[PDB]
Amino acid sequence: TDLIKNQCVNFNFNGLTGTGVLTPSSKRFQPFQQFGRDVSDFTDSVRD
Amino acid sequence: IANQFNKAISQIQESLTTTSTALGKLQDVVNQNAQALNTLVKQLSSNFG
Repeated sequence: TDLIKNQCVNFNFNGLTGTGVLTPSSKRFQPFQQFGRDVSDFTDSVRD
Repeated sequence: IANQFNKAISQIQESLTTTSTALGKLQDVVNQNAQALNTLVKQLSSNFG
């Protein structure tokens, strides 16, 4: 499947579901990190 | 009188500049507001059983 960007979509990633707007990030992940969260415990960013 | 007035103003400026207690009351209100919001949101993570 493809990646639809810069608009609200329904998403289903490898263990993460919901809706939202997908955009490229500059977040620096570690070699052993899958996804990140905000100060409040909600998904912020996801590794494809 | 004019001299004393002028001096006092300069005095206040330095007093405010080098202190950390001035306007503590305003900071307090802001802090309280933030705490209320932080508490509200944090509890979203509660299972409640």
